[PDB]
Amino acid sequence: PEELFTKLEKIGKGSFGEVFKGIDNRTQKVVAIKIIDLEEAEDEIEDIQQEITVLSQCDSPYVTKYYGSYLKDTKLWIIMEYLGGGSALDLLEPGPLDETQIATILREILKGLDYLHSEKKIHRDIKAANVLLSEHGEVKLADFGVAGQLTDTFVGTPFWMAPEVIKQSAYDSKADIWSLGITAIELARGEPPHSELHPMKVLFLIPKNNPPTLEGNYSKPLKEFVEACLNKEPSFRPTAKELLKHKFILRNAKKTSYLTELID
Amino acid sequence: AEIVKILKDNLAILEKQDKKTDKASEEVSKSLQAMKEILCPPTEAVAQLAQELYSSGLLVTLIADLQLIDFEGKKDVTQIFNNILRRQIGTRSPTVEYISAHPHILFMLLKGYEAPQIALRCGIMLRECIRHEPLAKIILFSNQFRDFFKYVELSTFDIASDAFATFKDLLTRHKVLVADFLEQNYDTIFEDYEKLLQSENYVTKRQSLKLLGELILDRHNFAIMTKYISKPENLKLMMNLLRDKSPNIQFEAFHVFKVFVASPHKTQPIVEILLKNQPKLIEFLSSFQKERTDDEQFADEKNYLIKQIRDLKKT
Repeated sequence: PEELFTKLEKIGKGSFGEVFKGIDNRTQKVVAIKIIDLEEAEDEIEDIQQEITVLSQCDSPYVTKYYGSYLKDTKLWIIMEYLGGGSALDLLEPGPLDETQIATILREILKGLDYLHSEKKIHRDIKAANVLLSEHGEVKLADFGVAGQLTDTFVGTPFWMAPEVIKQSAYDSKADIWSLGITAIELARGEPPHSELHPMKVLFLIPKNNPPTLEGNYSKPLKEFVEACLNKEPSFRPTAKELLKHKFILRNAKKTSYLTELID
Repeated sequence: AEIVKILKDNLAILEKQDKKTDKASEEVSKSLQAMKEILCPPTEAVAQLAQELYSSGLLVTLIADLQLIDFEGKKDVTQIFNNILRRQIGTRSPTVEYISAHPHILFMLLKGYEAPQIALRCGIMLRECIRHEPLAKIILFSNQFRDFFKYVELSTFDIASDAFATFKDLLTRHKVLVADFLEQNYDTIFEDYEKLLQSENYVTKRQSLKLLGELILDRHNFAIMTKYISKPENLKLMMNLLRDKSPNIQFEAFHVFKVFVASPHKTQPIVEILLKNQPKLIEFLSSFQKERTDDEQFADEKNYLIKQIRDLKKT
């Protein structure tokens, strides 16, 4: 169980277990080891298994690769793609991001969303914390959502959630477009809208109040990109392919190798 | 209809272990890619495509020779199968009727778990079939259903987890069908289930114990519930599992155990075990998982069982 892999440095202490930088003793390839203690993580096994099902069905350089799972006593070892470039949320920590960087990151999320939506899949948790970087500058999507609003909750971060998801009405790929619009504000302002409020208050606000708008010293194409995504009506929101041809993305997005400048 | 003729002949060429089949695989995948574009929107040419797949018997050979098809082609086979299966002409569902007349399709999918290269793909399609009561009835009442108890205990976690996913669905979806089935094959089906509660695998032991609790508490499974809680060796197992090294396993056992105690029509061998361990179980449940503070139901549930055991008397 532990004979096929060797755990190097502890790259992160997870919610249920711990994540380590690893190397396959067979193929010599570098991987990420996600060791989950299935104890203390009462239930949630069905949710991990459901995420494994989705990840095993995904084959794209814009969605984190899954290699397999191993069970040792009460601990579950998950072998996935190693991405030592942190997250888009970590890039916001040293300081503010320029519109070139915001457009480059958003383009890569859209490329990932285009694959998932074409494969009839919804990410359900699009945010800077779930947008990961390689080390070379590659941007990949990780940590998908679930299913059933009662099962979501009070526990939950609804800042990125679409109003139809909270309204408990039928939602499709277009819900991730709302989440993208909130992530665009998150990448521009540092934090998502209504961040100053309690999650429960934000949960009720989103379906009631008007959609958020990007305020401050930000260009018209960026403001219009946010406005397009943040529409209370999901059928009025553009597709992932449609937003790839947006005036903001085509003019401000550059090479992904330029994102290597931000590694803290 | 045009594409069907090419795919039928090319698959027979691919059936042969000859090296000349390398060119036929390109033609097979291209045929499946064309069919996917018709079904998955235009529905005029879809009507004729279905009858062509039924009459040819291609829907049988495609699962039979699924391991010889490439990754891209295999994906299309799944998309085609799952779309055709949901087709409905009036009240009738033509594919469910077809697989009812051709049951080998269902067993080929189930035998799929044995081959890791197609196990998960088969699992998805097999699960889609068992959504409909007649197709679930065929697998449930078959001798091949017993293979799940071996398929859920497989070395690869992902396949084993997918095997339990289908197994769980088969025993919880069609509640009227399952209740009648379990009543008929009780002695043989629970002899196999006991091995899952005895499993060395934590996940197999936890999920089986949880599903058992879920099954017994359902209104449809009253006859099965009464039969399970009447057997003395079953209570002994639940009482032994309450002492397991895993607090999650002993909590999952408590929900099966509570059913044995709370029943008014308890059999004499059961009453004897509960009376023989009467003060033992009083002090156990009084200190059992006191760490679970944010659970008022569990606190009330323990006190009820403590009272029920204290109120116990001889006949």
